[PDB]
Amino acid sequence: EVLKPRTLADLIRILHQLFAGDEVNVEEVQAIMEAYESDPTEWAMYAKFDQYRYTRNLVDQGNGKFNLMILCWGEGHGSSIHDHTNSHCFLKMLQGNLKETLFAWPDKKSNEMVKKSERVLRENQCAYINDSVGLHRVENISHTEPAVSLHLYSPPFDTCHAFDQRTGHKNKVTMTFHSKFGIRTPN
Ligand SMILES: [Fe+2]
Repeated sequence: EVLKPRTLADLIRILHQLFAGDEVNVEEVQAIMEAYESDPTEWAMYAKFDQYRYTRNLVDQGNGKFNLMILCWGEGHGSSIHDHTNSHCFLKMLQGNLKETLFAWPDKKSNEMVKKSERVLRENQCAYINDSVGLHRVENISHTEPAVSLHLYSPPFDTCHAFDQRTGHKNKVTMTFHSKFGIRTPN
């Protein structure tokens, strides 16, 4: 009985409704994002890759309630271990596959970080994370094919922390957009 968006535009319209209010039903959003069948014809205009690192490509600003963006992972590209700055964070596969590794939070002592979970996200699957769930690292499983994912963050945020797996020490990172609405940013 999940409402099924027929197009990426349908999905955006539904998301505007689900985030209009004060309450957000996480499992409802997750099921609707998963029900959208990834269609490259609809999102190729956002799929702008870089040789060396993954790119973040803004799709929609959600009337200030959320940011919807597409992340393009080249061959072998991966993220650092990071948090999500107290926001809801949804990630849905559009092409290829990402491995998500969940980590525990470090405390004050210096120590190797501890893995809590490890999985590969399947075709069209939508995962969810927030800071109470843990930290995570995401990476393209493939060294021969790209991965593309659709990310929804609410509230939007443009800073996070990256964590050193060897010690748990963290550094603030400013996140930037490679493109917005299909247009390359100055960089
Ligand atoms: Fe993340």
